[PDB]
Amino acid sequence: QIVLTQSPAIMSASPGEKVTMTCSASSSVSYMHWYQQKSGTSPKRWIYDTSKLASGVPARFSGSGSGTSYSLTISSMEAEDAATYYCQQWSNSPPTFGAGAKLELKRADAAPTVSIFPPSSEQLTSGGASVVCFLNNFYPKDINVKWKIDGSERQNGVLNSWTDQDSKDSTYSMSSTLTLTKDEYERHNSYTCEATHKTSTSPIVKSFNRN
Amino acid sequence: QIVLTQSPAIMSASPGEKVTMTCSASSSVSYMHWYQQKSGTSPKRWIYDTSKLASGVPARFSGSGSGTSYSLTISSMEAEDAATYYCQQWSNSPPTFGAGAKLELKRADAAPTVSIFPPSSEQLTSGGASVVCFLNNFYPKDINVKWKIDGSERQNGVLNSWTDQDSKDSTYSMSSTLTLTKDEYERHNSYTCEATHKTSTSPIVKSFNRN
Amino acid sequence: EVQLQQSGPELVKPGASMKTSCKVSGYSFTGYIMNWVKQRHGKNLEWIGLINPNTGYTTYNQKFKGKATLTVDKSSSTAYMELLSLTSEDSAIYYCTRGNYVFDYWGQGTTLTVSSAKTTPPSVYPLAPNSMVTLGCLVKGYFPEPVTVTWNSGSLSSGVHTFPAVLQSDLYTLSSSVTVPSSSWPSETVTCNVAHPASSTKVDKKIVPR
Amino acid sequence: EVQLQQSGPELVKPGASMKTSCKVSGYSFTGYIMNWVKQRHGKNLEWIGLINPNTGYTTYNQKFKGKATLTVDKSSSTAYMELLSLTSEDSAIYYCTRGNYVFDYWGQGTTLTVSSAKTTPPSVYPLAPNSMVTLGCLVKGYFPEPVTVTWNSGSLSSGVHTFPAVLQSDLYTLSSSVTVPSSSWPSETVTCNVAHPASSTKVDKKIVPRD
Amino acid sequence: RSTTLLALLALVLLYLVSGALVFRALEQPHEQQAQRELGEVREKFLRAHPCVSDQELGLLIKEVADALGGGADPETSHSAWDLGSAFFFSGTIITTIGYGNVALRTDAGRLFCIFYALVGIPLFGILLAGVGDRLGSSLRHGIGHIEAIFLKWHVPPELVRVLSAMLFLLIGCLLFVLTPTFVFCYMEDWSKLEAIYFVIVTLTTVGFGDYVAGADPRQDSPAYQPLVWFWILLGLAYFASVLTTIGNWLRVV
Amino acid sequence: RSTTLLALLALVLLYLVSGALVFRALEQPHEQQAQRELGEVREKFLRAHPCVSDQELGLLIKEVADALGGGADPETQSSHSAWDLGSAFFFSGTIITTIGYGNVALRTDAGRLFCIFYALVGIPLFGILLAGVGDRLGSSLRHGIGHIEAIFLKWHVPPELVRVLSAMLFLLIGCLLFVLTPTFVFCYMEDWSKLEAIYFVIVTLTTVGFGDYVAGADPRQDSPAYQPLVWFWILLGLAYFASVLTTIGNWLRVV
Ligand SMILES: [Ca+2]
Ligand SMILES: [Ca+2]
Ligand SMILES: [Ca+2]
Ligand SMILES: [Tl+]
Ligand SMILES: [Tl+]
Ligand SMILES: [Tl+]
Ligand SMILES: [Tl+]
Ligand SMILES: [Tl+]
Ligand SMILES: [Tl+]
Ligand SMILES: [Tl+]
Ligand SMILES: [Tl+]
Repeated sequence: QIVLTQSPAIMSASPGEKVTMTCSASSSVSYMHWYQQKSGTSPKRWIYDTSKLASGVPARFSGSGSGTSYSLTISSMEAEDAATYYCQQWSNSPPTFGAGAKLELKRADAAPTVSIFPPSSEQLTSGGASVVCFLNNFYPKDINVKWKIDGSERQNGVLNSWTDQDSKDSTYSMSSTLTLTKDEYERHNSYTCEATHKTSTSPIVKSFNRN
Repeated sequence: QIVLTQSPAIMSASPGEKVTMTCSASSSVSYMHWYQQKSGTSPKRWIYDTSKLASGVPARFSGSGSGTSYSLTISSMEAEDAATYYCQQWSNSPPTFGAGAKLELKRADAAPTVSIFPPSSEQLTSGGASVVCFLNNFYPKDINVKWKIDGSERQNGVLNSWTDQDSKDSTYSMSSTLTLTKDEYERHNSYTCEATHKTSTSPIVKSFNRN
Repeated sequence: EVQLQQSGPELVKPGASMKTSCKVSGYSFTGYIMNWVKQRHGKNLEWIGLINPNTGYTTYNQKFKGKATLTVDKSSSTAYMELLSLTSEDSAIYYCTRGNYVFDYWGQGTTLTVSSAKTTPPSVYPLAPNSMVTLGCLVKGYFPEPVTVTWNSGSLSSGVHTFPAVLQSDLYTLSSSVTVPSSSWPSETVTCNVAHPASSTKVDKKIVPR
Repeated sequence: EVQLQQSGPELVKPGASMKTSCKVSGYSFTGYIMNWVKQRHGKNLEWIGLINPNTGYTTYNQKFKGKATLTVDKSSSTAYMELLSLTSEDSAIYYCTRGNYVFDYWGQGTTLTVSSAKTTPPSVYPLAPNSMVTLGCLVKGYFPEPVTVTWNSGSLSSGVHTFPAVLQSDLYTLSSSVTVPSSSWPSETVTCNVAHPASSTKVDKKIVPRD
Repeated sequence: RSTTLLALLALVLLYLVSGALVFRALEQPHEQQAQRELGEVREKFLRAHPCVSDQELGLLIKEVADALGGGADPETSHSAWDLGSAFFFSGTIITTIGYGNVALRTDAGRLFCIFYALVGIPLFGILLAGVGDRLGSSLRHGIGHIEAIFLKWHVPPELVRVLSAMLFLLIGCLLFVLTPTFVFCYMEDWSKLEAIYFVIVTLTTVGFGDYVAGADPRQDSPAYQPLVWFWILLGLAYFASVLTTIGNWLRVV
Repeated sequence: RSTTLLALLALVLLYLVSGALVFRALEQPHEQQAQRELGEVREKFLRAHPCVSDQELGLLIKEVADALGGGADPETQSSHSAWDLGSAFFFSGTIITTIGYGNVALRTDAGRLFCIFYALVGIPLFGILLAGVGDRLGSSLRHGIGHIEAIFLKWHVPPELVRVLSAMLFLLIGCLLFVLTPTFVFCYMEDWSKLEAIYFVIVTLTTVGFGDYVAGADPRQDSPAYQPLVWFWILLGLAYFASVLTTIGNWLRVV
């Protein structure tokens, strides 16, 4: 029940940048290990006994530390390095893990490309009504969406979904889905999806009228 | 450092007979192991931790003992059991072995068939003179050979050789070879090979005169 | 090439239990300690316990003492984990991994889903509305995961995002986007192809302009 | 099927050293302790030492401290034993065997012969003198072992004993007996065929009745 | 008399020889049990772990011994030189009990310990005499009420003095011998016999160290650790008084 | 005097806290290092022996510790006897003297039971012999001093100081014979350092009897007089020391 803290839990680096992530232990520890995990797959031993590199691992990675403070470093960030890194200890049973440090690629900021979609006729006939909004290929990941029905905001029956960072352009995307009953839907006329991103001070807004 | 004594070093059993061989330790050990070895091949773990049977070993084998005295037992001898059995210990480093106990098949007693041979002329021309005696197909193995030259006994320049028990008739055989220089040989006339065996009170004696 | 091969995803009712396996190859099973680790949707890693395949010895994380039983089959060099009286909190990815101080080799993981839901095929609805245009497919009310979405039978592969599914009242929903030059649509057809293997469902939807 | 495969026999001069190997298959080389054991012509078994293939750790029997160096090659899961400053007392069979308390699997053994002697072909001498009659071949002064003795090119194979070789001043001697019905000899030719592979020697000797 | 003391010497000597004969007869047949157990542990481990040589396990056990010898403890809060345990250790000195289940490792520790004791023991003896008198007063004072009853029953004042002594020790025994032994039984998972053994080894100030109670505090029962210190203080006083008076009876004899 | 008793209690209590601070400061660092070293040994072993779990190694160490704690020897696998007649004699002595080294423990319930009664009867019996020897030894010492005291009185040094100087000589020789002499003896005989030897002597004569150091448990062949002379020593020393310990007590009450 030794506790490992990795902070911050999220960070971002441009390629070429030096990256350092730390793992502090609640009490002293003789060795620290590190795993790399990419979404979709199991963790890989990356560094073990503090500073030894696992077979696959390129030289730009290094590890150091002692006692209660340990670190993993990338001399020069590369694209394939985007992943989540976990520290772990087994100087006392039971073994324990840090909560991981997610390392994303930095890139030039990009505004969301926004599209709103009214319910298909097929869906309506079954009595449901889903209004969908795509916010596509933006950076960075911080984003906020707002729904408005007849100019007034609605925050019920809304469900959101984010992609992982895209592997080729390093952008992010998300869907927002307002799900109503056909009844509620047919009562109003104007439906607007409103997106706030740091790229612009003024929201991006897509709308449509049921008409 | 711990010394294991197996005694007697030789023994014999008829098939169906019960066989017990012992291993006494110079100081106590917690477990004894045993190996079976047949001529031409490596030892096999036979019994380990005193009384556990190795994979291939049939149930007629058993082991027991404790402290300083251990034993291996065959409830009912079989033919394929003829072999040498070794005990060994590893409750103290270094591990050590008994000197082995050779277990032969018993059979009806048989007198040696005895033949003596004068030096070949071919050998004589090279200046050597070997007089050979074969004592063939007898049982049991205990036997004595004596050489006599012109009635006078000779023990020097004599070399002996025994076969293993024959795998089909269970007999033994041996050669005895008196090796002299041609000079010594030609000085005397009568050469006798004289065999003493359990099977008779009176020696078996083959002789020849140089002329 | 050391390898740990875990069994496939498993779907069980709340209250039931479940057993999953991990076969090793490329080394001697009985020579190394085996562990199991839980990861609940993409968050911290939790060591469950270990077993010594050679001695049968087990110890567990106090958190999992009641929940999990580790066993092995020496002859088939396979490790087993059983989980008991499952609740939705147990839905996670579970790994076997090898090691007595660092976890040097991991299985590919197995996903456990704990749910009352019945196999249900998805409803597939088109999403129709400059130089570029974005269209979509809404795929809702299916169980279980996964579904796959392609566009024009794979001829459209650039400009495509399928968003992760989310649970909506015990069923899954997702959508897929594809972006194309507006000269292309609706001059040319665009259809999304949705497959749901669990229900043997294969559906094509044409995107038609409002 | 666990298996320890030892390299072939070796023949070296006094003073020289020698290296011999034991390749394991059927289990994980690094998971078990390897030992070596000496057996000098059919007597007690002597533990030489052990190596832990995984750690490189070695211990030796005090007797063998100076003499023997154990090593391993992990990649080829092979164990090695080097013996130094060889003297004639080192001539023996050497086994690799596996275990940390009992020796549960053994190699087939390898024979070491230490000797100043040079390759020498044998002198072969006939041994000529009841219904049965016995003849022989004396085969002396050869090095090294082995020789093969057959009678009438192997067509006379029943009634034959070849006795173990013995050392006489650095060379080997043995003889072979064959017993035949006296109606057969000397009506029928009897010849012993001796081969000595080391010297590419093949010799046939007719047994002729003494003049 | 010098002659008499020479006689006394011989008596003791015989008391020692007699003791020797008995302990030898009772204990020699188990001299080697601990070796045997260690060997069992080794052999069992080898059988479970084929990747380990006997000789390698040997070194492990040597290295473990060295560390335990330096005060390490097997882990699965246990510091013998934290403030609380060092306090306790100092107590073992001035009381002359000297359990010694934890040894000094430093030459400075030994040197300081010499002076600490020379000054500490007499200082404590004084406090002990004081507590002995004050406790005997409380005891004897209480007994006074029962003494009043005996005097009314026309029991001779001389026997009344004797009965009161019996009570005096018997009541103490209950509070300082019997009560603690029952306490320790439950708290230390010692047997009845182990507990009495401990108690008495302690209050005689023999302090073998095979059994020790108060060295560390117990979570879920705070009063335990001090109560034991309090107990040792009182017990030692109760015991001293017995010895001085039984000594008192003896020297005149 | 209730006021004084409570003052005394507070004082001692401070003498203990003061002791605690010092022993901690002096010993804890060594201890924390040893704890570290044990853990280093475990971790090193795990890295070398993949067939072993941390938790399993833990049990091994616990079991090994228990056996060593019972007096198992790490070095050998299995002659000399701790309970031979001579060592058992010695052991009994450790009881009645209340020294209680304890470097050899009783294993049998019968042993413990008998030990209880052996002590209850043995200690007071010994205390009596000790008082006797204390008086007799002081007497002999006092008689001896008298003859040299005669010399001082002639040299016209005041009788009040001559008594003081004699005390100095009195203890200095006692010290010489019972503290210094034995420490020099044990140095050579036990291969202890000067400081270890004095530590032992004093731990012993105070009857603290830690047991980390023990001299007279077995005889030395090729030097027969050693083992008994040590017993004889403990008797005399304890008597000489008893006389001292009360008196340093007197000085302490005075202040
Ligand atoms: Ca299953
Ligand atoms: Ca400690
Ligand atoms: Ca403490
Ligand atoms: Tl109890
Ligand atoms: Tl004491
Ligand atoms: Tl003591
Ligand atoms: Tl003590
Ligand atoms: Tl002690
Ligand atoms: Tl001790
Ligand atoms: Tl010294
Ligand atoms: Tl005392």
